[PDB]
Amino acid sequence: HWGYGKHNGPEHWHKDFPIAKGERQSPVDIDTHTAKYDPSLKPLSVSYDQATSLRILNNGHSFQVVFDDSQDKAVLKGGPLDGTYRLLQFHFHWGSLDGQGSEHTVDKKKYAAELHLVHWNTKYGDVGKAVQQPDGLAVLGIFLKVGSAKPGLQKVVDVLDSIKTEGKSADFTNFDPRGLLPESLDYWTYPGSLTTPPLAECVTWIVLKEPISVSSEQVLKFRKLNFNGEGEPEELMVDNWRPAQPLKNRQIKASFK
Ligand SMILES: [N]S(=O)(=O)[C][C][C][C+2]1234B567B89%10B%11%12%13B85%14B%1158B%12%11%15B%139%12B%1061B%12%112[C+]5%153B%14874
Ligand SMILES: [Zn+2]
Repeated sequence: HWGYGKHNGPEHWHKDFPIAKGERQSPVDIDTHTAKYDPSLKPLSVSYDQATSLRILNNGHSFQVVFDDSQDKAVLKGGPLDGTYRLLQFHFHWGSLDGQGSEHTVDKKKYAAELHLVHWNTKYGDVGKAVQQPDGLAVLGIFLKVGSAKPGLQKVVDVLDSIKTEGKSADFTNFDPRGLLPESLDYWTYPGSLTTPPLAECVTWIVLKEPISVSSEQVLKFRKLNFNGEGEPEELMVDNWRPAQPLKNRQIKASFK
């Protein structure tokens, strides 16, 4: 039932998923002046050399690129994390225009889009078990601004015409997610949740300070995706972002001064 529209969007989700009003919901606004530099935080370790992408999929909340998570091939460690987190998939959230689309905001600034690389804690064995734990998932969030093209995104862009409508997938092997990362691994971190149903409070968020630049042509191709299935009335897949939620009793920590 849930989506991003007037009658099924974020303001409705709490009816099916009451944790939507919980104590550690995501996304949030990152107030840069309030976030505290924490010298005890470690550099983030992103080890994607052996990543094995499998498929690209439209699921009617985004498109995702899925990875083989049956071994420690593409793992996130260090930073605020204890233990090892396997990359399952990445996906994006984006807007109808360049002034909105991100889920996290920075001093209330919205970016054109936000990339999420979703990882789960190997100590829970599978992602379904991991979502039931407060330290089950680590999501690496990366902001997208519009300017110069991101060459490492183009392979993704070019297959989106083949997964237009909900239910469509394609082979998407040999994709290297290192090509989506900014130079700096400077980050903010806080305890939060999935930003889609089931909104489980299972995520350590790691949001990079440095955005990547993508071209207008690249983001335009995101906006040609459809929320609907083939044969149903066409609804452009745009504005698939949850707004910032109350910070409540949480501290956002910065890895950098
Ligand atoms: N925007 S987000 O918080 O990264 C949630 C992405 C969708 C998920 B949630 B957890 B399991 B549940 B299933 B898998 B895992 B995360 B990916 C899909 B959905
Ligand atoms: Zn997401």
